[PDB]
Amino acid sequence: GYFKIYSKHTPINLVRDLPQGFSALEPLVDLPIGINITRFQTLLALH
Amino acid sequence: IRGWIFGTTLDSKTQSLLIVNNATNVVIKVCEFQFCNDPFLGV
Amino acid sequence: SKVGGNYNYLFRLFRKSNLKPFERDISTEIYQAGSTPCNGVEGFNCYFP
Repeated sequence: GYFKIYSKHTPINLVRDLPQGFSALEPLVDLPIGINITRFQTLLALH
Repeated sequence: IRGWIFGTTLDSKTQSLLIVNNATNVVIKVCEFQFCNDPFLGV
Repeated sequence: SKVGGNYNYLFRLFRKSNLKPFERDISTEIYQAGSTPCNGVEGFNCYFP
C-alpha cells in the first residue's frame, strides 16, 4: 500500500498558453500503508 | 468533489477512512465524521 | 497465568473464500468464494473455514 503520490502539476490551462509539455509522470510523495483494494475505476478531484 | 472514497466495495456504512492532508500531516482516521454525502461547512 | 478458560484464539487449516486483508471495517464488506453452489456454507468439497 504505497499509494505513492505521483503528481505532475500541469496547471489549469489558463486563458491561452500554459504549454503542453513533458508527458510521463514522476514521483513526488511516498507513503506505504497497505489498505485493501481489489478493483476500481476512474475518479475526479476537488478544490 | 466533496468526499474521499476508496476501498474494495466503496460504500461506507461503517467506520470510513478520514484522510486529511494539508502537505504537512496526513491523518488516518478509520472512523467516520458527521458529513456523509457532500460535506459543507461555512469557513 | 490467568484462570477461567480461553476461547479467543481461532485459526484455520483450510478456508473456502478469499478474504480482504487490512481494512478496519465493520460494514458488510464481503467477498465471493467460488462457483460450486456451497453458498459460503459447508457442503460438498467445501472445507470448513
